[PDB]
Amino acid sequence: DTRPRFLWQPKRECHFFNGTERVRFLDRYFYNQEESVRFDSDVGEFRAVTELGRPDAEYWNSQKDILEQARAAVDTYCRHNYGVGESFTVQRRVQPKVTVYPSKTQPLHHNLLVCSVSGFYPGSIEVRWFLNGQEEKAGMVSTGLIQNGDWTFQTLVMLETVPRSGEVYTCQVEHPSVTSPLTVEWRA
Amino acid sequence: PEVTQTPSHQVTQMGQEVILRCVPISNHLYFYWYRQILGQKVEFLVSFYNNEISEKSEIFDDQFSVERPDGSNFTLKIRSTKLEDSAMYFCASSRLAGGMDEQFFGPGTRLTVLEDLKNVFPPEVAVFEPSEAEISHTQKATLVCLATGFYPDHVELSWWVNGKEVHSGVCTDPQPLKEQPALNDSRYALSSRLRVSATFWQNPRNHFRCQVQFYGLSENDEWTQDRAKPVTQIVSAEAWGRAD
Amino acid sequence: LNVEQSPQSLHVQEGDSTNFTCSFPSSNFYALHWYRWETAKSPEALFVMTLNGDEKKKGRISATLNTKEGYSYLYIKGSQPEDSATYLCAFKAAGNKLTFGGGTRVLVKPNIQNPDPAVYQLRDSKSSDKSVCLFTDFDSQTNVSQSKDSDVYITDKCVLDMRSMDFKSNSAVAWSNKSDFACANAFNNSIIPEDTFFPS
Amino acid sequence: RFYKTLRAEQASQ
Amino acid sequence: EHVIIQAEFYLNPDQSGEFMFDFDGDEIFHVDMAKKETVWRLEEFGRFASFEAQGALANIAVDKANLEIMTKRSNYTPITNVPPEVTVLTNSPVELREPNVLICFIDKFTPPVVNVTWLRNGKPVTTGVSETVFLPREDHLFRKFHYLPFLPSTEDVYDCRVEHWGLDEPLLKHWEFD
Ligand SMILES: *[C@@H]1O[C@H](CO)[C@@H](O)[C@H](O)[C@H]1NC(C)=O
Ligand SMILES: [Mg+2]
Ligand SMILES: [Mg+2]
Repeated sequence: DTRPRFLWQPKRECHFFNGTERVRFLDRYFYNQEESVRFDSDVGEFRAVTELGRPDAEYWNSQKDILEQARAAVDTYCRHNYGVGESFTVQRRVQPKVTVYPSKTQPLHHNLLVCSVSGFYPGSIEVRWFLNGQEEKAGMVSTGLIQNGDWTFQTLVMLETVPRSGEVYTCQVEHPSVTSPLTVEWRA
Repeated sequence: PEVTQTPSHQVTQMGQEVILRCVPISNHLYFYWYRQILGQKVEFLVSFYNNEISEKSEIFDDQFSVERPDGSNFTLKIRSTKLEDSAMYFCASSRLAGGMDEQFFGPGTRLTVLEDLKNVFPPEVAVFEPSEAEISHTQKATLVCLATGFYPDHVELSWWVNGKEVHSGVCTDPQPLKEQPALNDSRYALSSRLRVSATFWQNPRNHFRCQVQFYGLSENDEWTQDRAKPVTQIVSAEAWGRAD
Repeated sequence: LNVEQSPQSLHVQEGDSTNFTCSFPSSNFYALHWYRWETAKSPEALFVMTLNGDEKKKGRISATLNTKEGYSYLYIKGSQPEDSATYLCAFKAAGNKLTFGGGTRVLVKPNIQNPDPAVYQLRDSKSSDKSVCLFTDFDSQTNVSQSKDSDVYITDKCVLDMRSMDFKSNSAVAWSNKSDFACANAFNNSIIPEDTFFPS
Repeated sequence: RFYKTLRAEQASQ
Repeated sequence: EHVIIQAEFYLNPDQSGEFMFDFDGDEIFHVDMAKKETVWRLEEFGRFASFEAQGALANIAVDKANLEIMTKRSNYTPITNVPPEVTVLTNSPVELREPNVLICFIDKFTPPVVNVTWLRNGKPVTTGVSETVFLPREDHLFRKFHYLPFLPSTEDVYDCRVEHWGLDEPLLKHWEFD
């Protein structure tokens, strides 16, 4: 296909701070990925972000019923929708499947000691590496947070290691789904 | 700045196609059709925005349609008129596309669906001049208008004094009465009073007229009976001021 | 889904206030509409209520909204005759379609001054076999009952304002072609004031 | 409970 | 600290429209325009919450109208195609004869139109394949996940083929057992 494309993409945002104490609502409109006009709770009126959205901001602001619906979305829409999902959204907790494994070779050769942490929720995780019960502060090549898109995360924190027989390496994962830090071990 | 509808009333025979006309408010983005069967609640039929139906009744696509001819008009078509389709049909319109605003309703169209068009009759209209006792006792004069033997109901009675229509001094029955309550095809009767001062009725230069707009048969409808076609018509009666 | 209004019908004396209620769904609320529908006319909007706990006022008409318990109250302070209408209640969810309640038919019983109950005989002029009897100038306590004879027709009471002798009057009409029939007996099935004037 | 749509408005004019 | 987003769009002349809810980067639900119904991302959501699809459908109608107003206003200015960045990854670390899921991740692109094909040994695969709708990014570009449940073997070669108007040729992203 070669015909030219035109895209209008509205985005209605609800940003939450201290749970539901301070909520900020944004009504944003994008024409061809360029923002044309917006409504920001904290401003209280529609403002043109670009010259294309200037007639829209003038018109929508001159309509008392449009303004008062925007001005009240923070309780009517934001706070309301937050409370609808809270049980399965804000309070969703899925436990991670931690599994240590090498990238394979002989000891005394260098290797990457992987720590695959899979299928967890939320993305708030802290992964820590240990050599004989002492935290390895450096030599870690993380993959960062990978959003699986099925309300599930995954991260891989590989350790740069020169293994020697008798050494025990332990991966320590701290996450809200667990009361006690999860631990997996690999001995050289 | 109101929603318009035509016609005021419409009489039809079962199985026919009826086209109800409406003129939504000029700048308005949403159009609707609602209907109310006597005794029942006001029911949503169809919603329409940006040359496309928005929401529709469970009953809608099977029995109805909507056409947006020009950019001024909007119409509802009943495909095959049923006895159950005798109702008051309202056309409505909203300004905004967001739907948080009020709906403006038109005056409505009262549709009467009949099994057989044989029992349709226009009204007989008579004016009765004031009682002499009343004038002597109160110095007030009331004329009465009787509209009898009409079928079906929903008729429009009005008073005219010296050519101008009057609403002051007038009172008309909110509902007609059945002439024969034991019959399903019972013809109706209706009354109206017009009260004026004795001084006014006593001036013979004063003209009083009472007329009834009746809605019945169309010129295209089949009429085989001998009596005159009970077509939609205005039946009137009059009286002149009496010095006495 | 479903909207319910209570009572179906209501009577209030001119000068007195009344209130009525509307029960609508407690989930998926977007708005609540209140319309006034006078017999002659089309439904005309009074209020569109969107925020819970808000109260709206249009002169003497007032409304309250409770989203959480699914109800609304409409208040008419000091009824006037022009308030006689069917007050309709509508619920709006995510679309634009309104779901209606059965309504509350409000009847403002007028304050009748200087009653003079009388039954009069009007004359035929001249193309009818009917003789008409007018029961006029009675107070709002008087109630007009139906005829006990199938050939005599009686209409309910109706109020007119003259705005020339600017007072309000009640009246009912009785008629028959019958050789029998007279104004002295026309209204015999009704509870007529003792002092009703029958002229001779 | 129900998820509520923030109803969209037509642009100028 | 959380963020809920009602992310819509309408695209011409494709006449494609979308409506969805995003909680912190993940889809709560989207509305199926063909079937005029709510499609919950995770089945359990449907059991605790409800949604009236008309709200989306009414918004899409307005979105369709606004796009046409906007395109005339902009002297008929078209969108600039931004090609995607395709990534193949697995749900879990792979082990032979233990079922796993292949994730094809299309990212940082606009317009929201793509042809995604899974290939096993250069041949297309329709069995078990699931997909997400066009997910939103803070840079106003799109995301899209394509899933493939598979049985890990040492004889299989998997390829995610992605077609976009911002791409000169279909991008193939390969996956194979170590
Ligand atoms: C998808 O395939 C069809 C047919 O080959 C083609 O017309 C269309 O342009 C393709 N879409 C993209 C995004 O390449
Ligand atoms: Mg709430
Ligand atoms: Mg808006």
